[PDB]
Amino acid sequence: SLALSLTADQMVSALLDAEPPILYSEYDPTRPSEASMMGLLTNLADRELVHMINWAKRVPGFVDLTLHDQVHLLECAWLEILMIGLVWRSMEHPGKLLFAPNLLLDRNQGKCVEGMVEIFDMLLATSSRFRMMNLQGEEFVCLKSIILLNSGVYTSLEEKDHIHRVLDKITDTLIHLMAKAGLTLQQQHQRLAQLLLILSHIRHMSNKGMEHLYSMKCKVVPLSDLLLEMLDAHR
Amino acid sequence: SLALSLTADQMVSALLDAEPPILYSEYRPFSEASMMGLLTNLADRELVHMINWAKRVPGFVDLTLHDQVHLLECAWLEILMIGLVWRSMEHPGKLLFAPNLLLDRNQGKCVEGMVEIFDMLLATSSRFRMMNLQGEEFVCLKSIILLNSGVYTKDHIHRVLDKITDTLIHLMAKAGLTLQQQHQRLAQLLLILSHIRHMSNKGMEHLYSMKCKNVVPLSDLLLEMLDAHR
Amino acid sequence: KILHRLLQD
Amino acid sequence: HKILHRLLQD
Ligand SMILES: C[C@]12CC[C@@H]3c4ccc(O)cc4CC[C@H]3[C@@H]1CC[C@@H]2Nc1ccccc1
Repeated sequence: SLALSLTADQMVSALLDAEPPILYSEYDPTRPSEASMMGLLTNLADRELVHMINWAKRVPGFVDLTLHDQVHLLECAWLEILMIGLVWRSMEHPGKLLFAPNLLLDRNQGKCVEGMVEIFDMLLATSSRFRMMNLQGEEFVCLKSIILLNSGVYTSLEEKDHIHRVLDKITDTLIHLMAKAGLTLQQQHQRLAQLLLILSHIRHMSNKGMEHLYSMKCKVVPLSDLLLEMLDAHR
Repeated sequence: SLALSLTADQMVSALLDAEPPILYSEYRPFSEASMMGLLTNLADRELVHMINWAKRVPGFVDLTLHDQVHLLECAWLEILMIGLVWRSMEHPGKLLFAPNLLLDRNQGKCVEGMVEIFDMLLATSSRFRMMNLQGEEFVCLKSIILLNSGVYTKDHIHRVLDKITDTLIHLMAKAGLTLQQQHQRLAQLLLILSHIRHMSNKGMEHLYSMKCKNVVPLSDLLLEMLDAHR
Repeated sequence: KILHRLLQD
Repeated sequence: HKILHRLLQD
C-alpha cells in the first residue's frame, strides 16, 4: 500500500536513497590475461549481486510481492540491472566502460576475452546514447526499477496488476521529472519513449551476455555459487 | 526526408497501407519435423513480404542500403513475432500462425524448447488482448521495432522514432485518454517491446540449434537472416 | 537457493 | 552475397 501512496518526489527520494554503492575490483595494475580479466568481472558482479538483492527490497512495492515472485524478477533481470548500472557509471568516460573506479576498460582491452567485444561495443553505444540524451540520475534510478519490475512480469495471482500499478506510478514519476526540466508535453513523450526503447537494447545485451556466461561455465575461472544459480535460472 | 513532413494521420494511413498480407500454411496431426517444416516455410515466405513492407515504412528508404540490411537482420524475428501475437489476439490460448494453422500450447510440446517460446507468445497476445491494442497502435509498434532494434549497433532514425511516438500519442488522444493515461499506455506498449526482444533472442537460439540438428533444412534467405545473429 | 535465502535476511 | 540485398533493391 506504500508504493501506491508515495508521491513523485517521494518516489525519487526512496529510489535515490536506495542506490547501492559503487564497488571496487581486485584489479592490480602490475599484472596485465583473458582469464584474469574474466575472473575480475565475475568476482565484481558476484559482490554486486548481494547489494542488488537488498536494493530490490528497497524498491517501492517490491516487498509487497510474494517471494516466489521476487526470486523470479531478480533471476530474469539481474544482468540487465548490472549492465544499466555499469552503463550509467561510464557516461562521463567516452570510449571506456567503468566497471569500477580502479577498473576502466576500453575497446582494445575488452577484446582480450572472446565474444566480449560485441557486448563491449553495445555497452559503449548505450553509454554514449545516455550521453547524448543527458540522462539524469533521477531518470536512471527510475529506469533501473522499471527493469526489475518489467523484465520478468510476462513470465489466480493478482500480483501482476499490482506490479503494473507500480509501473504506471514510475511512469508518472519520469514524466513529473521531465516537466520539471522545462520540457513540453511533446518533448516529455518523446523522451519517455526514447528512455524505454533503450531497455529493449539492454534486454538484448543481457540475453547475449547470459549466453556468453553459460559458455564460460561449460568452458576457465569458475563463478560464485550465487552466479551459477542465477545462470541456471536462464538455462 | 519525406517521413518527417507527414501528419500523424498521414503516418497511420501509410503504415496501414504498407501492411503485409496474411499468408497461408501448406494444406494430419503434427510430428516434430512436420511442424517445424510448416513453420519455417511460412516464415520464409513472410520474409519476402516483410522486406517490401519495410521499404514502405516512412523514412526507411531514406537509409543507406547497408542500414536497411542491418535493421532487418536485427528485427526480422521480432517483427514476425509481433505479427503472430497480433493475429492471435482474438484467439486466446491459441497462436494463429496462418488462417489454416491455429496451434495451442499442447501442440507446442511437439518440438524441443518450443513450449517455452509458445507460452511467452501466448502471454504477449493475452497482454495485448487486455490492453485492447488497436491496429493503428500495432503498426506503429512494428515500425518502432524495425527502426529501433538495430540502431544501437542514426540521427535520422531517431527523428523518425520521435515521429512515431508523436503518432502513438496522437492515436491515444483520439480514443479519449487523459494526459496521465497517455504516458502510462505509451509506457506499457513500449515495455512489451522489451519482452518481444527477449522472445526473439530465445527463438533465434532454438532456430540455431535446429540448424545443427538438421531436422528440416532451411531456406538460404532464412539461414542468412539467422547467420547475421552469430 | 541462495537468492531465496538472501531475500529473507 | 546476401539474398537480402536483392529483395531490398527489387
Ligand atoms: C523460429 C520459430 C519458427 C518460426 C516462427 C514464426 C513463423 C511465422 C510467423 O509468422 C511468426 C513466427 C513467430 C515464432 C517463430 C518461431 C520462434 C521459435 C521457432 N523455432 C524453433 C526452432 C527449434 C526449436 C524450437 C523453436
